[PDB]
Amino acid sequence: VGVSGSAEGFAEGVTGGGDATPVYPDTIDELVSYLGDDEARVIVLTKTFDFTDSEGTTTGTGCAPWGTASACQVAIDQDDWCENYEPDAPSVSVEYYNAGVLGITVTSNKSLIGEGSSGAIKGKGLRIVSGAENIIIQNIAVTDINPKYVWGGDAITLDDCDLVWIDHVTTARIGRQHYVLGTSADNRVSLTNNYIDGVSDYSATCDGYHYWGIYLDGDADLVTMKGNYIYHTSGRSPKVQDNTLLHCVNNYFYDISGHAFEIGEGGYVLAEGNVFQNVDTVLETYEGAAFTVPSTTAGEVCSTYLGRDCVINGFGCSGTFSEDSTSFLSDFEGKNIASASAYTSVASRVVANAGQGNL
Repeated sequence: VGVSGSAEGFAEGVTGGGDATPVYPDTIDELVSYLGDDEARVIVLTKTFDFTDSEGTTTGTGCAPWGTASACQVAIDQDDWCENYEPDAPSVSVEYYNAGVLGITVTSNKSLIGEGSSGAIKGKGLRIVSGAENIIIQNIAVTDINPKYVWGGDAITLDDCDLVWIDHVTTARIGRQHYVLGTSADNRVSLTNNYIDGVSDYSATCDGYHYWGIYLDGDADLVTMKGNYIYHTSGRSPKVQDNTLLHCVNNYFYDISGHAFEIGEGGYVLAEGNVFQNVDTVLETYEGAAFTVPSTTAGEVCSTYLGRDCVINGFGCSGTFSEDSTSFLSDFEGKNIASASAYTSVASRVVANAGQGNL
């Protein structure tokens, strides 16, 4: 048992803990120790490690900027957020678990893989920060992190790192972001075959659709998103900006009541071979640059930089998405480009291979 397959895209070459002898944590204490260790580790999760109440509960005053209905989620007044973002929002009492607020620190040369459909962390997410590099997280589930509270916790956090490969991971019922990319450079990252479950009891849109999906706000990021299953979200799917070059290929965006893409200044996106099914608005904000392969002929321009043609996207009951900025394509020269299949096989392939347990 060990890491199955290999990273495709920008993070091609990750080895994680390498061939170090696998360790099997019995307690949450052991898991935390191994992840923040100094040695190259290959940690195998054979069960659910529940952190929910491991750090107690905090009672305080937050705010409800999205309504006071029970289907809506509220915000913990972190960093005076309510005061300088929603000064008009009604104050509300909040009670949340401390464990979710901050994730488990992951250090360099680590390989965290789950076994079958058993490996899972509940109530606390992961946090790859402080320059950690060469990390592989595969076949695990990170769920239930203060669902009702924005600022109650993020599932996967990458802030100042390099060579990170997250594959076959399932995230669900998270208070805020499922994936947050730094603020500092995260460099080479490959998100593949992940299942983002947006079905939640509390949502910022008060309708059961998770709004805080993926947030790419890295300072110098090269992110590859392939074979991912983005499901039931209402926004930030994904939100790209800062200085991020996103290669969005062969992903399945399904049932998005709201919007998917939010491209800001400094965000560059190459969307090819994706399938958008029941996505009301595919592109909301567009201040950066994107090439969505408007047609097959248009896909031929990729040849010079990617070494091959780009593949068109498929649309079913979805809004349009057609942008053709090619100026940034030169940035792909000398990088590891993930291959692309036709969109006709994406839907079927993703739902069968995306997420934990489908490895």
